[PDB]
Amino acid sequence: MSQFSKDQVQDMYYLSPMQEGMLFHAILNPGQSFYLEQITMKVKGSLNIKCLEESMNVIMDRYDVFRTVFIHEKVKRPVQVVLKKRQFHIEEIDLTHLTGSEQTAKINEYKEQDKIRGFDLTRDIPMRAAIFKKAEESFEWVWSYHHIILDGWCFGIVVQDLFKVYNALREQKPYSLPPVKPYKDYIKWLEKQDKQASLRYWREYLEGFEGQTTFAEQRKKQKDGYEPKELLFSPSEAETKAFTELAKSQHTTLSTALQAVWSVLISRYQQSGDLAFGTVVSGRPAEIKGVEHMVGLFINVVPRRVKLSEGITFNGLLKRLQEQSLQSEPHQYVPLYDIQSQADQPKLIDHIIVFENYPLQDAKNEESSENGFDMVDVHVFEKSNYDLNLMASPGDEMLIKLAYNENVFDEAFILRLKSQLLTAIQQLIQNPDQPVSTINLVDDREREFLLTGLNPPAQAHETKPLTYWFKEAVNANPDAPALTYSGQTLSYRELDEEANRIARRLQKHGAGKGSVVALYTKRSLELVIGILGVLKAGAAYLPVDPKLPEDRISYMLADSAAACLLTHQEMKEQAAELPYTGTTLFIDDQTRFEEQASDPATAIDPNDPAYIMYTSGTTGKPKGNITTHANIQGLVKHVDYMAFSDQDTFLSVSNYAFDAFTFDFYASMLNAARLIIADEHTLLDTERLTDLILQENVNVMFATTALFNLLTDAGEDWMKGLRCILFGGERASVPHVRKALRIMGPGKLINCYGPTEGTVFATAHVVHDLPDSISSLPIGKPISNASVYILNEQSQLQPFGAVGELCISGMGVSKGYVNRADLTKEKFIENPFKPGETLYRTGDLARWLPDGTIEYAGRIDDQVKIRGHRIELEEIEKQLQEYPGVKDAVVVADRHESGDASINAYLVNRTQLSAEDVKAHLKKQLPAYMVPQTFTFLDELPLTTNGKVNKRLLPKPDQDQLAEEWIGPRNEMEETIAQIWSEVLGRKQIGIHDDFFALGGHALKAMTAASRIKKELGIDLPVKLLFEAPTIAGISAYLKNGGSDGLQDVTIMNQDQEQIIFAFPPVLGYGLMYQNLSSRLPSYKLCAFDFIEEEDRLDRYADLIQKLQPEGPLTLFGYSAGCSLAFEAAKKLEEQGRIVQRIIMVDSYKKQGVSTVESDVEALMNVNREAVKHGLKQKTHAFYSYYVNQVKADIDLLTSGADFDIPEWLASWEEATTGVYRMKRGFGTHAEMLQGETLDRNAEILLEFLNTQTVTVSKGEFEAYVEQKLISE
Ligand SMILES: CC(C)C[C@H](N)C(=O)O
Repeated sequence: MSQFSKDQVQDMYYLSPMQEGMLFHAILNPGQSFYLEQITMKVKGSLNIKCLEESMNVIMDRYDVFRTVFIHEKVKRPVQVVLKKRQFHIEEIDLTHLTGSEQTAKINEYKEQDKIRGFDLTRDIPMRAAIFKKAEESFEWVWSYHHIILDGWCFGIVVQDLFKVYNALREQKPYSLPPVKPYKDYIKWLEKQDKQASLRYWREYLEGFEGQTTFAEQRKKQKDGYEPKELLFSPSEAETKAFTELAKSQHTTLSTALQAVWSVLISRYQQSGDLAFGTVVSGRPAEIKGVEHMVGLFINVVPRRVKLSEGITFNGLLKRLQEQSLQSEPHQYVPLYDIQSQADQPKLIDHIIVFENYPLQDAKNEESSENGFDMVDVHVFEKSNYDLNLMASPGDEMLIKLAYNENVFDEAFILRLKSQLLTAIQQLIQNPDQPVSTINLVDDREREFLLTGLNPPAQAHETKPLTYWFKEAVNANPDAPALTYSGQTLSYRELDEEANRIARRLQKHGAGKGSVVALYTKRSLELVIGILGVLKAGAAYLPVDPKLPEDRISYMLADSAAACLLTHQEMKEQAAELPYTGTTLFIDDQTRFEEQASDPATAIDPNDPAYIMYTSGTTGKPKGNITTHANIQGLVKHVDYMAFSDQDTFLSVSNYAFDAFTFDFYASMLNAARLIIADEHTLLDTERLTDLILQENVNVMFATTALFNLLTDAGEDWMKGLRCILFGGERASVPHVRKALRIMGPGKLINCYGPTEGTVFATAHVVHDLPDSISSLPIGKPISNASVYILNEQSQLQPFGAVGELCISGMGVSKGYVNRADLTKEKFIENPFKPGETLYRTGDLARWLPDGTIEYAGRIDDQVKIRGHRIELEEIEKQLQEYPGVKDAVVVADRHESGDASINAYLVNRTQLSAEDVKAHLKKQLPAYMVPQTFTFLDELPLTTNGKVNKRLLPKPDQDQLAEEWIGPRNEMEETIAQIWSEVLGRKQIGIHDDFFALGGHALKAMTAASRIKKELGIDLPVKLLFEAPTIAGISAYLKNGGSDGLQDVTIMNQDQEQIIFAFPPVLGYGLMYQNLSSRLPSYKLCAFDFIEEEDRLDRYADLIQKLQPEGPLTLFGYSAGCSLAFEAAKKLEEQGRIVQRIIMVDSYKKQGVSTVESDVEALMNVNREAVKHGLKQKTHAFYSYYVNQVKADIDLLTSGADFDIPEWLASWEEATTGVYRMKRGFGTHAEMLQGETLDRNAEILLEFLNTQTVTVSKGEFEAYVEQKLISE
């Protein structure tokens, strides 16, 4: 039964590793046309097919690979066997009698048979060709070959030779082709190499790589499936020349150039200079002297890792890349999945870059003069393997293609990427010696959009001291209440006078301009009078928090140069033992009334200091920021983030040492509102706060985020009378904001973000929507006098949507840090996009959302990438702080001699919680990659001087904590699937977290194991995808989250309505079909199931609908075989106790008995001709089979429009129900009922049933329903 004899054998040899993998893929996963290439060539002209066949047979002799077949069945290592002679035939077909469309349809038909047919590498010639005659000089030509013996590059050499021969033979002319070095020579080379050394090289290359999701923030996560989509573009002719000429003067490939510019582009999307992507390489090693003319498999996809060192330029980068290209050459035979199997990274590479050496498309279509025919078109079949592919081929102006999965990426994004690539190509090559980090990558349209389009408008209005704005508010209505504390209220008049008095006494004692005045007040009326007096005297105030330690005050005193100190009397221990030999004056003091209650005429410059408050940033001692009159005008005047008025009553709950208070005081007092100052003991006390709010009729308030959440958890009454609630300081807690929103309504909650150095907040998000699918609350849009720029480290504008350092400019930017020119120069810079202005570098990370609001991404100094996931280390810290009974906790990240980082948690507690207590909590609270790897317990954390944060050197964690609990199969599933692993790897005692390749696994077994689940004791799953899923847990994850029937698998349509219907599948077995029916079901939400092939499929639906709808009247559906399924379903419902309102059968009847299996599954698929097509036979085979071999629910049948004679083994449902068996006649025969215009007539009727409409309700039943739906809230 062997198809060949020993005589036929000319030679034999072993397979390249790549080949070897392709072969096994084939054996185990045939039909999936992974390695089938198919090139269609549109040929216009005269074609001697006979001569072309003969010419193909010459090529057949010329190249061993075409006479090669493979042996694998019973043999330790597979073998390639070259045969002496194989005769090639071109299937010739005439379609001249058909229409254009008909010809096209037939050819598309041949192609699809061809794609599923594949090759049998045991026997077939691994290439075939069909030629279709469309008209007299019009042909379409379909070549097909298996990748196991050729790559695209080779293919062209073959076609070139085919045509020299072709042209020679048809003119009866001699010819000569050069000697061809056999593919066997590459195998010999390959056999001289050390596979483990090559593996080592890659492992070292990728050592310490922290992984990458390219364009992570732009990716859509919605349902799977590839939606192929394409964007063709090219630079200018000039741009292409300078590009091309630069690659040469630097002596590198066009390919390497392209990858250099790409690296810089993704550099700006990944927040990183350690970068990776796939590249296709020639696989043709220098050391085989004529390697460049051999024909067979060489090309390979391999990873490129690029490290953009500080200051690296383009030419530096080119050098870098060309250099490692060489180093890699001897190792390109290693299959990518072996490169990954030892790597650390699942998502190692994400996307790939191709510069097709010389495309089959562009190269082949040249001079019909010699060939006698024109190849008008060429078209290769491309298998969408990555979600984004950059591909380029040379030309006068270079042809670039971004080929992508639009289920993942928006065309809008691929469009921006295009223009950023084009800008990249220009700027990089124009400026090939500048640090790459310095190059600009945004076009003018985008640059304008980002700077101008995303920021507020330019405003005229400008500038006037606070004293002036205050005079405005006072003159408005002197009798209006201005200030209140503990009952005692003051009018704008009274407050003004008490402040003029204080402004004069100050001015007398030599405060004036250029000095700082130290406030030392507990919250009181005086506090506020102090502030005004200081401003009115032309000075700057320094709030001193009475609760601070003596020595932190003494620092602030000296540093600020505070010439004077202004106090209280309940603070009469301003003596205490501070000390302070400066002048100190009380506004307790009754001697104040001696001076005038008119103000002085204190000429003030807006840009002069208004105040100083210190913050902790400069790890060590705290730093004073200088805030300005004009600064403060920016926050409160000419701003359209809502408007405050004479009619508002503010409550200040913010300590006057923090610039939240500057909002409290200035937003009220400069809009003529009432300011209520909460007493010290009310600040963090939600009951007092709620009462003060209630008794004072407060309508506006700023709370820290912690207080806001605190209040929100305590009660609702406090918020019910508020018209506006600002909060900020930490990341908004969405659950809490969602709670506030529902009580308060939209336009009320405002989330505010800002460093001190930007004066309180630079952006604000007024909450209106709160989408159920909401990760983090935006920090919104800049306030009217501020600007925001998302920049890289070198002040380059990031792509719209990329993460970068949030920088601020506009009126709010402070005059910098007291006595510290070094720090000011570091954080504060000249605004590159606006002469005259200053830019503050916040240290925070952010991106613009598509809506122009801003999403906060954490601190630069608090980031860690794990498994391609940017992790914010403060988000895990806060989860530890909240865990009942915790006290302190910090999290460091470190890597060893590699770059391969991990996260250690540290906790002080006592002896309350054991080590794993904390781990159990985070397990489900936080995602897996954010869970710390150790949990060292301390009495306390080290500090270093003024250190809320700690002396980083905590102890290197104890390694017992690396040893964790072995967890063997949890269920009967994993046991049997751990059985095959055990069998395959030949190793006992495997836990569900053990690595397959770490256990001795490799290429074949990874497949061979995924095969044993694929039938032979199993149930089928992706083969080359245990490299994907190396842990049994990860594969239980793949097949429970994305396996069969669950949250994703059984189709849903019409989501944001309500009224559920529960469909059942037709004979073919898939709910995807009623998708086309869902449209004509406008109000009803659909559950389109699949067919479950198991005998106890009964209980699976019993579990499914119980989840999807727990109680009430149930409505089932069934078309075709889905009927007797849906009946054998409601019986169980009401057997297990669940009321079914009604069922709607559609042209299918009762099983009153029983009556070939595959041929009629094929014959009925022949009246119905991978994701939807792969498992289509073996499921339809079983459901069609299941078919051939009472309930309380009302049944409604919609019958065919065609007449019908009933079998004895079929019958009406009349008997099969106790209730109303109503029924109607539809339009269309059994097939066409649920497709086309016939479906749309059958729809209206399906209402009539579901409609019913009359459905007479009782008054008690109606009222109750109403009050029921209401209480829901
Ligand atoms: C976010 C900013 C408004 C800062 C403010 N001082 C706060 O407590 O949140």
